[PDB]
Amino acid sequence: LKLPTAPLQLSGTSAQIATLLWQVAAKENQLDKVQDELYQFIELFKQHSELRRLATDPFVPTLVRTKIISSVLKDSGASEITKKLFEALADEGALSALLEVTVNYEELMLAHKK
Amino acid sequence: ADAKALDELRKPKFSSKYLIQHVSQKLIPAVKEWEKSYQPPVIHLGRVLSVGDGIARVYGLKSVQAGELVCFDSGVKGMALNLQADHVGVVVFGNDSVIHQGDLVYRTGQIVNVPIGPGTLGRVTDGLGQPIDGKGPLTNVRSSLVEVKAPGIIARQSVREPLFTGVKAVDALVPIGRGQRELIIGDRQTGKTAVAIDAIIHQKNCNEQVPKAQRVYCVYVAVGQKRSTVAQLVKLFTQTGAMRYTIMVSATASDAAPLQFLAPYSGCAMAEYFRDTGKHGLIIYDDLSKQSVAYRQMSLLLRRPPGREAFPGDVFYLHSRLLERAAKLSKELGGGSLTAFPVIETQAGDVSAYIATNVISITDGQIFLETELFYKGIRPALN
Amino acid sequence: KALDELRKPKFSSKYLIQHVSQKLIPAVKEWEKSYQPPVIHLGRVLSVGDGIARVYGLKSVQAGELVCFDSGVKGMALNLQADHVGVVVFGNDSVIHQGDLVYRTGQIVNVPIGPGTLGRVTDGLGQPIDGKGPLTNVRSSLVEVKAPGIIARQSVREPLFTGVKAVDALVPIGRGQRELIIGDRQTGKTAVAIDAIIHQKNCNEQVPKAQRVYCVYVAVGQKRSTVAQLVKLFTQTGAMRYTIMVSATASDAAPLQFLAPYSGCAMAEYFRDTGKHGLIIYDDLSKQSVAYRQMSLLLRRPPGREAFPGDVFYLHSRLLERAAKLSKELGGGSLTAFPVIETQAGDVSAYIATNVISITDGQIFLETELFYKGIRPALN
Amino acid sequence: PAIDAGYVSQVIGPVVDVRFDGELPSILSSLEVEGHSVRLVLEVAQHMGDNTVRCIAMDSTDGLVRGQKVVDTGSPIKVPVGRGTLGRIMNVIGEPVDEQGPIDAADIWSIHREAPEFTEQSTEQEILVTGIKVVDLLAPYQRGGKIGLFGGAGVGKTVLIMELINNVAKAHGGFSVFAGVGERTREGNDLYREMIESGVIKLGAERGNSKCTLVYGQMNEPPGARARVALTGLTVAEYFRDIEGQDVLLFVDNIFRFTQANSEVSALLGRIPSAVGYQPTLATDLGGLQERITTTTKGSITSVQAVYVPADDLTDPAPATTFAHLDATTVLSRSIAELGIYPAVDPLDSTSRMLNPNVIGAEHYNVARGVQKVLQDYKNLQDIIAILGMDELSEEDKLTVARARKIQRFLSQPFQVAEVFTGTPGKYVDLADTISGF
Ligand SMILES: Nc1ncnc2c1ncn2[C@@H]1O[C@H](COP(=O)(O)OP(=O)(O)OP(=O)(O)O)[C@@H](O)[C@H]1O
Ligand SMILES: Nc1ncnc2c1ncn2[C@@H]1O[C@H](COP(=O)(O)OP(=O)(O)OP(=O)(O)O)[C@@H](O)[C@H]1O
Ligand SMILES: Nc1ncnc2c1ncn2[C@@H]1O[C@H](COP(=O)(O)OP(=O)(O)O)[C@@H](O)[C@H]1O
Ligand SMILES: [Mg+2]
Ligand SMILES: [Mg+2]
Ligand SMILES: [Mg+2]
Repeated sequence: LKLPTAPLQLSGTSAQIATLLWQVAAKENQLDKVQDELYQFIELFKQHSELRRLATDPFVPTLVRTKIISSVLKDSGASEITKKLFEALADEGALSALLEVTVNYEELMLAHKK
Repeated sequence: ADAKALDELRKPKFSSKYLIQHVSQKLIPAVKEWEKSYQPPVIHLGRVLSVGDGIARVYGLKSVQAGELVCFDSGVKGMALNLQADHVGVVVFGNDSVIHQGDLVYRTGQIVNVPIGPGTLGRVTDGLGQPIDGKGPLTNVRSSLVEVKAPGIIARQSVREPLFTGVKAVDALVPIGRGQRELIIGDRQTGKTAVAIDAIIHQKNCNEQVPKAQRVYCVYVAVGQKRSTVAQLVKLFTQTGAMRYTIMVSATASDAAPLQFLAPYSGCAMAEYFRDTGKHGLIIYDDLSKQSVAYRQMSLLLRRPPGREAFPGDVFYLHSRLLERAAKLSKELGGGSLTAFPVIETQAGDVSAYIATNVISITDGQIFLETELFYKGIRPALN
Repeated sequence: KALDELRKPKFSSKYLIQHVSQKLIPAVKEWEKSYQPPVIHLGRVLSVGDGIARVYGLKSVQAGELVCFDSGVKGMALNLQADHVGVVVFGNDSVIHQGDLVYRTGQIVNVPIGPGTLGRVTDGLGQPIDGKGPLTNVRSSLVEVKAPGIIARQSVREPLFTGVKAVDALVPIGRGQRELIIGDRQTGKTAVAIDAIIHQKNCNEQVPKAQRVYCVYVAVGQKRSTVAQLVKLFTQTGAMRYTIMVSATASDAAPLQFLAPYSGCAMAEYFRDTGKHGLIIYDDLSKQSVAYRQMSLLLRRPPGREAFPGDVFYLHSRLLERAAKLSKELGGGSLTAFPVIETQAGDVSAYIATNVISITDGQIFLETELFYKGIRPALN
Repeated sequence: PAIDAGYVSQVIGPVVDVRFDGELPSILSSLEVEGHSVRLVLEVAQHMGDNTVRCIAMDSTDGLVRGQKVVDTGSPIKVPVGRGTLGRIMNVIGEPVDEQGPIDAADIWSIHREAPEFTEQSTEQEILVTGIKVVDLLAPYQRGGKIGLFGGAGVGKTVLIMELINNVAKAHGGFSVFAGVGERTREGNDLYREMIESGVIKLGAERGNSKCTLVYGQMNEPPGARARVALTGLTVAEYFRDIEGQDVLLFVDNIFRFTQANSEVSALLGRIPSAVGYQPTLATDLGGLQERITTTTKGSITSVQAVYVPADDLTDPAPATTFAHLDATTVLSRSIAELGIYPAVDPLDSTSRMLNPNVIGAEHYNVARGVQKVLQDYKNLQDIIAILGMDELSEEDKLTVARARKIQRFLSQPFQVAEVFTGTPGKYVDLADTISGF
């Protein structure tokens, strides 16, 4: 329950998600391992029109969206923090918040190197 | 959080590719496992996000115009009113129980229009143009928009011709003109429909006596009234012969709120045919204070912010752009006229109500019907 | 251009960070070691303020269920929402913090009913405040009971004597009736009510036990001093043997003043359902509508006439339809209501006044002009 | 098994949202919740998106958990209709609440019907004499028309509608349907016992000779039940009108409670409120209700609806909307009742479409207009008489005041249903006696 302090305070509902992501990535020494995963998922939304359909189309059900996101990341060589984050953002249709969670994570990260 | 690093993220900076080549060949076999749960995507058609209380929020419909007729897949028509960034707010011309989430919405290409012409002369019509008298579809008629701008300064001329109403209190003290908007205002059951009806009956009595160009074609718009009253009025106009010159537009209380909102514009568009073709028209908007109530409901369910007595802010423009279409045109436009008789019901004689003061400020004349003059034997109860 | 659709996110679930934090802290390999947030029968407070606590979790809570905060103050699950539970606090909300644990009790909001309630002063939730220990010979029943139907009732036959000469002659009141006592402030409404209670004590010693009347006095929004003086009156007249007193005073929270008529009505519905006869007095039922208006405006519900909620008629019709005369196949018991409505300057055409007039069977109009001309009771 | 089964998403009072993952029900379709303490019927009101409907519960929602299985019935609320409903009491969802067994249904009809079309309107202005002097004189009731009894909580629109039941429904040859919407349960039990005693409701084997159906949604019910019980009463009346071809009577006590229940559920449906606090859809809901009550070509309904004005305010939007739906309003007043005049009908505020010289004859019409003229001339003198006394009036005006104080006592009348608490026997007055007296 003891979480490391973020280097700077930030805004609400898309910056505190990135603050929590930084707080749980600094506990696993896993900051630069999930930052490039954020950038990779940005490139994945750039690539496929069927993966950014899960972020913008409001007619896909939340069951179908969570089952695409969970059955696409079958450990994927990836961090478990990223997989437990994106199935959490897929449970609300909040996948469009990734492109600002990346901004606030960049802000925390370049504040992490002073 | 600002847009400059948010646009810098459009440039790729991933520096590793141990998920990109893994899930890109894993995405399409995952999506194909759920393709019967996917609905097909939509761009120029529409799809209902949410429907309720006569409002459909429609996803898609990329190239709809504001105020455009749309048609749902269940056959019921609509009207794209507020075009927001992620959805279109569509009011439903009918009962919205046949609309579901995920129903396809089809853009019809037309702004809302009614059939105008001599074929409407004698029919009982709904607020959208379809005949409800059970005498078949409309023949010898053409489609015209319900949002025609009123004729300007150079198109009009001065109101000179009388258009008598047959009520000698009116024709002696409050003399109407043939292109004049005259408001009949009073409490409930003070004789406003009686004055408008006797005006229509007197146009029937005068149309069989004048040479073909001072003849007056009445249009009665029944907004929010019950259907028994409209049927009794059709029986009256047929048993006196006034239905040969009268059109009746009837959006009753059972109809949807956009139908009652749109029925004075339908009646004005049907009556503008006679004004634009050199003839002389008479339009009665009975219960304009019910068309304002239908507009209030329609705009409150579109989540527009309410104002005085929870009316929209633009409820003045609603009646001003309707009543300004009653004009007397110039000789180069035919010389035809259209005279309006809007009706407003007041509450306990309160003339200082919102819709009452707006329509008093819009129209030319006033006909006040007091309920204490009515019970003193003075019929019509002209104040 | 392909990422222009994602340059600003728009979503529901204002508590999105809670659902992300319930997935991200078990992604840490250290905190899968029984560091779980309890969310089935427990819950964390998200927000608390103006008598409404918003509670995350509680995924198995029922609507209308009495929940219990970790401070000891109880609550009521009113709005079950998709991502939280709107809990209405039954006490001072200053002892509730963000992150407090909310436990559900497993039961809809209940009060103790039975023969152990007689003689006891009670708050609006069931726990005694007279300092005579807990309620012993008692059992819990719901405060929100649907009223008995049409077959369950019979016509009112038997008389409930108030003991007031102006009442028992001119406006006679039967067992199972609802009689509104309406009038201005200091016109003698409480005097008629307590004369009814004292007279039920006086007649209870001369009738058989199947014809006795057991009284409930609900004091909503009164001073605690006047409730204490009234308890001393009912003790020194011997009337406390048949009387329960529910007391949600002016210092108590407005949910307690809202719920105290229903608590007292359940305590009297025990006597109605067990074949005996009950008499309940809702003293200043206008103050219950004021407390409910407070709860509704703090819940941001759209107000109607005189800023009252739309269901302020339903608030009193729920309460007063439970005063009935039961049929012979339901024990034959009865419950008689005496709701009290205070008017301003004798305006009985007010909203809550005309609501309770169109609910109750008759009225006792107490005029303010006759009360100062010495005519007491000032029955119009 | 998972198909056609949604689960409760959120419970907001009488408003329940149900998430259907497979396929969504239609609007107005009825649902049923599995595992409740009672039979909890929901009626779908909105599609909210995200595979979620928003429903209105017909019973209380206390005890609902946000995972409860909800079964789509595939249909709206269907109630038993027919001659087997005669002599039975039924609630909003058609269940028999009279403990006389199940209702022998001739058919089950949806309670949501479209209003009869314009070609199926019957325009026959025929008088219906009630035996009440002020009603038969100043605002006569149509034989197949809609009648309103506007009142202000204690002025006597239940005593008046009971006297209309006593006077009209006995002389009638068809079936009566009493719809109790949001009134007292004691009043429903009293009407049931009086109708059993007077013989218009028979129990047991002779139930087919009963001439009245009671549909009761009284004020102990949640606002979902009071919002749709008028529709159940309309369905039972519309089966007798349409299929049976009968002439029906339909007495609806407090049609205001339909509007009030819709305004109660409307705050939790997430709408912006209209004027003084009602729903934005007041006029269209009231219109969709009241346009189903129509004398058609295949049957007639004589509807007498009590309307309640909320704080003696006739300018309140819910009675002011009701005023445009009725053929004959009988506005009862508080001040006329405080004078001791019963029935407390305002003579200068009650109107009818039957008060026309070509339908009721010129003698009756001239008498009614003369009585209204004398009463209006007295109401014009109400301020001079108060602040100066009658001694300063003219000699022609003192005669007006004397004749008006005579005709406003003469409009009052004892009732056969009021004789139990007043002592005086009731008086039925023929129409010619009223015209000859006035
Ligand atoms: N000139 C007249 N002479 C006699 N009676 C009249 C006259 N004008 C109207 N009335 C009577 O007044 C009553 C009300 O008439 P009308 O329907 O025209 O008023 P209204 O204001 O349209 O009523 P509402 O507000 O209900 O629509 C009618 O019953 C009619 O018979
Ligand atoms: N019948 C009576 N004879 C003499 N005095 C009386 C009588 N009834 C009441 N009083 C006195 O008049 C006052 C009325 O107080 P009471 O509590 O009865 O009125 P109330 O309407 O409940 O006022 P409030 O609502 O403000 O408490 C009391 O002080 C009481 O002593
Ligand atoms: N015709 C009448 N004769 C005598 N008393 C009446 C009459 N009408 C009404 N009242 C009195 O007025 C009150 C009206 O009650 P009710 O009929 O329930 O009207 P409402 O439903 O408007 O409250 C009754 O208590 C009764 O005493
Ligand atoms: Mg009219
Ligand atoms: Mg008191
Ligand atoms: Mg009543």
